[PDB]
Amino acid sequence: SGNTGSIINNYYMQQYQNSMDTQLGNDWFSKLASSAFSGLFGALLA
Amino acid sequence: SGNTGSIINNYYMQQYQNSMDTQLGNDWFSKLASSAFSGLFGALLA
Amino acid sequence: SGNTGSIINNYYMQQYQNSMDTQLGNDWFSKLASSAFSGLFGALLA
Amino acid sequence: GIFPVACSDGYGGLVTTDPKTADPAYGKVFNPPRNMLPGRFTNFLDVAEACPTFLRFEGDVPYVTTKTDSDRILAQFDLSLAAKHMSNTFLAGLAQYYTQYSGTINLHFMFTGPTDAKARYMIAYAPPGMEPPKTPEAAAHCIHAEWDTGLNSKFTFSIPYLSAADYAYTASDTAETTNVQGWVCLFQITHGKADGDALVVLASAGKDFELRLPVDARTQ
Amino acid sequence: GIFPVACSDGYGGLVTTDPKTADPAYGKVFNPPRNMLPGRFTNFLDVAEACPTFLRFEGDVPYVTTKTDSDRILAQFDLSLAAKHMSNTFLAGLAQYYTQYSGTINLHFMFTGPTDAKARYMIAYAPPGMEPPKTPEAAAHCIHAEWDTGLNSKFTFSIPYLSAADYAYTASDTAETTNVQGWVCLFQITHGKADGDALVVLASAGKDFELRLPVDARTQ
Amino acid sequence: GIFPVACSDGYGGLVTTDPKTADPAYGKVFNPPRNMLPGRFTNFLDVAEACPTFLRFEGDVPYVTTKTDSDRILAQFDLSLAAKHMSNTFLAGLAQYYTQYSGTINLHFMFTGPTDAKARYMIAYAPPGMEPPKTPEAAAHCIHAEWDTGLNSKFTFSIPYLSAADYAYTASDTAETTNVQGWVCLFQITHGKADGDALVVLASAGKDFELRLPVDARTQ
Amino acid sequence: TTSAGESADPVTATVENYGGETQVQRRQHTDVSFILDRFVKVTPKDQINVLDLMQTPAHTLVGALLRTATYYFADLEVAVKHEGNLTWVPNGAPETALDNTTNPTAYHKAPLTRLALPYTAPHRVLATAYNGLPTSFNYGAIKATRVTELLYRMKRAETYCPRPLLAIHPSEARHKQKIVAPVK
Repeated sequence: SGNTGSIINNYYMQQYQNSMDTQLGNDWFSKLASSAFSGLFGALLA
Repeated sequence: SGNTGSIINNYYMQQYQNSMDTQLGNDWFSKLASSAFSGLFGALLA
Repeated sequence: SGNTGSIINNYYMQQYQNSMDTQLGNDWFSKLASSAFSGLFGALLA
Repeated sequence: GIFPVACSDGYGGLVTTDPKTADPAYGKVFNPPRNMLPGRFTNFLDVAEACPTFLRFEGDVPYVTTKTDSDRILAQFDLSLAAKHMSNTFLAGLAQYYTQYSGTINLHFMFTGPTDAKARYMIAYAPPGMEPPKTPEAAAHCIHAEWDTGLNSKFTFSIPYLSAADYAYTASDTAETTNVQGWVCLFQITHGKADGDALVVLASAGKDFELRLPVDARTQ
Repeated sequence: GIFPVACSDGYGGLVTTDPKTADPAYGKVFNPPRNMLPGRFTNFLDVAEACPTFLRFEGDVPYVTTKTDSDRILAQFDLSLAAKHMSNTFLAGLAQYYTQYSGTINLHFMFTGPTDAKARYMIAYAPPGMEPPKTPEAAAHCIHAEWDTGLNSKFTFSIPYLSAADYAYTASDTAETTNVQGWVCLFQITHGKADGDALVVLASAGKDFELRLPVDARTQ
Repeated sequence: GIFPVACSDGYGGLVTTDPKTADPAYGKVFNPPRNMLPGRFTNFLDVAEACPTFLRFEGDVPYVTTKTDSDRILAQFDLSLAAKHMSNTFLAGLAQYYTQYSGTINLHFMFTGPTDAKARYMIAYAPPGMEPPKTPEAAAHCIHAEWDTGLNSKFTFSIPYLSAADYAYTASDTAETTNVQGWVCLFQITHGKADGDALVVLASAGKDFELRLPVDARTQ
Repeated sequence: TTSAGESADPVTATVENYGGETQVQRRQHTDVSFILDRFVKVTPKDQINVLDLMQTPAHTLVGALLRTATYYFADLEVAVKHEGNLTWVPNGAPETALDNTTNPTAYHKAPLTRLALPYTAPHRVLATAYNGLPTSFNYGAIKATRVTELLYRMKRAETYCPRPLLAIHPSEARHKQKIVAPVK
């Protein structure tokens, strides 16, 4: 994901290499940048 | 089981890494904690 | 391709070992050497 | 040739909490049989939940006696596990080896007076942010529970985990916090001929009590 | 016997940008929940495109005022990201940590005069190779765009990437380049009672703007 | 435990021609597009075969002029690639970085005289073992080829690889070989009003020319 | 492209408005997890080094791009040159806990020690600016007999609510540097 480029899977488990995430119940500026108005507002002549 | 986190199986056999257990013929406080009375004893109003 | 002779695939990915090429839209002197006139021009007697 | 490797710098030092195992030297040892021994526990929070232990008050006693005067405050302390009232419990004895906790703490209030001695008690939770109450009419606006003595002698109250963060520290270093995580306030409401009898109180872990990040500081 | 390896010389030194990871020492730590937090950004060019930031002119202002005299040049600068006009933008704050860029740079020209103040402006791109124009009639032979004020106050012009190479440097070291990557030329054409009002201008990354080869020089 | 290895002595030293690759430090760099560029060559013998280069004679000229006297020897040299006649060719410029070669060497004889100047030439191969001939009647018993000038001006002769071994050295160190790999003998047979015109000659690699065992000695 | 400039909707303009064509982009160098996943040195103390990411200088790459966010999440990677045995304690631990080897203790091996540390804070994310010098949230602490070099590396980095970046302000029109080039 980050600056890692090994193709062999890790020797240690995921429980010991990183902190494990917890669910309850990128990423806004990607949608805010993708929703940018790109065209023209008026009536294009020529 | 304990504080071990390798995903590759061990190079040595189980006979040389640990002491081997013997059968004859967790674990009480798990059942004693799970059998705890959790509700109410009387008649709950409101 | 060059002076490399390992048969085991590389530990690092291709993104980290080399620069990645980009397409748009050996090799001339191979065709220029292969298009060389090899026979005779006149009429071969004996 | 042979397989080339790169011996990396920074790797291979002995870390005292590594997930690696040592190399054997003495093989094929068979143990004596050990199945079905009594008293097996696999997690310390299982015996912390299943076995409550006594609190401590002034005079080094596990009980509190009913006072008969104008001021009706019976006990009051903090939700530090390093508090002086919690200091002889098994729950604090676990909590001294961990930096963070979360969840509910159960308090068990059982009454050891005679059959002609009646009483009515009130337990309240003062959250942090202002100073804790001194009167039960002031603590009636908290999260509280009121009960009286009868045929059933023990009453269990579950002090909840209310905090901004989802994990709370188990101590302060030395410097300064005021009384963070709030107060536990024990009040008596009424008593009839309960002059000088004892109310003993136990403490144990709740159902969702959890305790993480192991540490060693001192004092075994 | 055991497996033979050749410990190679030149391999295994600590490089500060290696794709390798360190060895763990402290296992099975579960984080607090973190899903659906507001304001998540995964790429710095997403917030560089979605959020324009102001330019700087003489007097340290984000605007330029309409002059009423014979010479009608309003602003003029370079396509260095290290230019003085670009120096307070977020786009230059990203571009100081990268050596090369490519693509389009958007400039946003919005007009803050009253409803009885009209104006007509012209933005032009002078490519490098000769000295930039001083007159709008001389800049009419460039790539330009002309607009006037009305109900819609903001006009966005996209300065294109024209270069010999497909990537351009983000700075000069100190020594000498003349004014490479050309000039941005802001001209006014006409104005009616726009004496002393402000035209503020933002700058942001284009749709195909890209920025590569990370570097650390100084000045956080 | 962990996996045991035997770090072998004699292995892992830095060899300047090893088939191993270095460890990366700076990842995911995408190049500019580079497809369909003109002039791509993948092997140096492809441009050595497709492009002949001039020889050198006394007076530093790529040609030889027709003499009009009793002795009719026109040029004569060796099949060393380190010969003085071969010294300005691209084929010797490749052959100085390799110790061994094999195969055919093409010589291109094209005639730059006027249309009223005629000539007849003879090229011969003297194998090593006895001293090379001085007369075309003595060289008629070799492997030879005779041609005359006309509408087609260039004549290509293929000097063959005749040797005991299947690979031949590209130089002598300094000490002594006599004239090994034989001689190339250029003779003229007749000429009509060709007094002082030029016959220029190119040299290139044959179809089965191969050149192996790379080496670096000096003189870039 | 005209619009309502005060509405603060994002409006981008292309070269296709004047007859160009927008090209393809490769933005793998400006994403957050890639650019923050590299070591940055901090000035260490003599023995006790509280591990928080505001010890990074604000003029560095990881320091300024870290301080671009309001909130962040990361695991940590540390590389330490030290004398004696290096000891780490998590967040919330006392300082006397730094004197015990039962806590994660990497024994000395030349030239340095590189170890991975998890996220041990009681908060869901950390902060670069706290309204309230922010609160005591960090990645624990380390100590040795003496610490000579201390490197950080943020891995699995997440950022929230961006904040300003400031380039250096030139005295003349352009900020000029000596870009590396051959003499000949």
